[PDB]
Amino acid sequence: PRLREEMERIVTTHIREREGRTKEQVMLLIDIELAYMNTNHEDFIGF
Amino acid sequence: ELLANLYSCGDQNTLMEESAEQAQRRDEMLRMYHALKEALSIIGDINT
Amino acid sequence: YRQLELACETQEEVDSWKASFLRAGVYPEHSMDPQLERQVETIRNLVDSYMAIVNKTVRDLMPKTIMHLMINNTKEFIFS
Amino acid sequence: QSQLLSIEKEVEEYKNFRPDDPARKTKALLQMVQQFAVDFEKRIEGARINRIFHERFPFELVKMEFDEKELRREISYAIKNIGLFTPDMAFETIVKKQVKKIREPCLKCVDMVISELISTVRQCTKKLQQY
Amino acid sequence: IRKGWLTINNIGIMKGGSKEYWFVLTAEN
Repeated sequence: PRLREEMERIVTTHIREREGRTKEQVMLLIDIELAYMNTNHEDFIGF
Repeated sequence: ELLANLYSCGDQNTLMEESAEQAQRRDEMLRMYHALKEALSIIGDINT
Repeated sequence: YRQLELACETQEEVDSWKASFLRAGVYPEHSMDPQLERQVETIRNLVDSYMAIVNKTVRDLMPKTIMHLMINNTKEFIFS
Repeated sequence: QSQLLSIEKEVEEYKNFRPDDPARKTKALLQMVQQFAVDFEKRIEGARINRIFHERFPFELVKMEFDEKELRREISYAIKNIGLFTPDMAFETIVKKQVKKIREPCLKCVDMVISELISTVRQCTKKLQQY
Repeated sequence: IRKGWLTINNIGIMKGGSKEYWFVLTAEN
């Protein structure tokens, strides 16, 4: 005893320190994509 | 970092301790050990 | 073809093919040198087959004895 | 600043010693043993260096001997020692002699495998553990 | 009964040249 609780609390606090980073990272990752909106893709060009 | 955090926090005794099941378990292991060694000795005595 | 002639690679091969010829029905050119050569050759082929299979099985078995007593014990040694 | 981040990541461990402290000593020893164990699992996962001995064993088994007519004359002499017929004990004795001459390739292959590993594990004791 | 490679010494024009054939020995042929 007394180790499962400490192990679980340290890991859960680590994940709760990781959640701010990963939510900021995912929002930043999808937020980068809104800058230029190119037409230089490999699809067919205009006209 | 897990071992570092666990070693930083204390105490060493209260971190993992009894749990009297394992202490009673090893005590029973030793008592059965002495009794069975005695039985092997008695059987050897009877055979010789 | 002046004449119809047949070659064997060695002399025990000549003796074995001529013995097979005599068993098949060729007239000769019980007994002195046969079939000591046949008995030893049959045992010799048995030696070859048994050595092949035993070499394969010891080749299959010695990795088990170098894994169990050395590698696995070294693994549990470095573990605990 | 960006290149100083590596100095910060290095002096974060240099921040607290004041050596001869048991906590840092035991933690350091345990993490060295832990990464040494990581090397023990990543050395294979001497890989080819051992597998060449694993696939060299049939070569050593095929190499010798299978000779010669002396064996035919010698089993005839064995019959001279004991008469007809030829028992299977001569066959057994000869196949014993033929695995007798393969006895030493197995032991020398064990010698080669332990020589293959005797340097691999200590190879990461001279460069990791400098203490 | 017994098959094996064995060489003919003298070979005609229609057959070919010096060659080791695969003989098939049977109790009849």
